[PDB]
Amino acid sequence: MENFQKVEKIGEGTYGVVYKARNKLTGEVVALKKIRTEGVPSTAIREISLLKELNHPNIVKLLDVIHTENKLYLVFEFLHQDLKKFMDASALTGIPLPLIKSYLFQLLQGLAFCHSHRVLHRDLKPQNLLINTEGAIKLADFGLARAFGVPVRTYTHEVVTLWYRAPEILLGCKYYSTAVDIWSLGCIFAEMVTRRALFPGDSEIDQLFRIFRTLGTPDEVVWPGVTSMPDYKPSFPKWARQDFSKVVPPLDEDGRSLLSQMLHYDPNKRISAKAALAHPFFQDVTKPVPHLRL
Ligand SMILES: NC(=O)c1cc([N+](=O)[O-])ccc1NCc1ccc(S(N)(=O)=O)cc1
Repeated sequence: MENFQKVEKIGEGTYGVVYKARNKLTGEVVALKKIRTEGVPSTAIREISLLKELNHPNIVKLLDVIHTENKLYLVFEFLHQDLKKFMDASALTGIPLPLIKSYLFQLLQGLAFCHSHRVLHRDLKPQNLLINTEGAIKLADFGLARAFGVPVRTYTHEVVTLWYRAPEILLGCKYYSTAVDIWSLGCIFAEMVTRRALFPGDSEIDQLFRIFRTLGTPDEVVWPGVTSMPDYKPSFPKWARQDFSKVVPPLDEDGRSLLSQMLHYDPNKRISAKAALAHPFFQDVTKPVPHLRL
């Protein structure tokens, strides 16, 4: 629209295409997301509108929600790179542990803030974690999932990544809790450390079984209530749990301890963002400057 100036097509997300754009009057450079199909549910507009007040240094700011011409555009603060691209760029050498720790700590502060305001992300992945030259990392798209359900293909035939999905979602639990975000962040923490996705499933059952093959097939002992979950099948193969020392080497025991608490099967036992911030792993946390080529 005439209020902007499409610089580039940042890409295509699970909701629609995103453009980098400049406000013609303010000169502000922003990310503009064109949301995907009828008359835009009023329920969704109120929900989304509430997110304009969810402001925190580690949350990508939602600047405006435009519902005009019966269309919905979300205007977000712009950051130049995402964690998926940074991890790929850092693949040869790996992201230094101090920076992995800083990013994890900042992401947990972001989740702690959102969760205390009863807002869930539900679809965290490296691509929606944005970084800047100052060493900051921010969570993008918080709250969009609620009042927008779970999609299999973005807006036009594009495979939804299941790699970071918590087991309770995969087993059909309808009532997601803040624990799903801690699970996703744990998967991302492991990926930053090993430089390979932890559970790269290519189907819902492949995702579940990859989790079971690593963490053991869950049972009533470790996860009370699991055998009564909607999609649980007594026929699931029974795999033994592997040791974390083989899962994310050469991460130290502080890191393995924290990761193990972020990947507990029982969402009720899984560590909260607030409690994770107090974990000994963060005793020596700092805020390094990443090497960014833009
Ligand atoms: N708020 C955002 O800034 C931003 C928003 C979305 N989004 O809504 O889907 C995606 C990436 C973003 N930044 C990271 C980003 C920006 C530009 C490139 S590009 N076009 O130079 O490759 C890549 C990644």
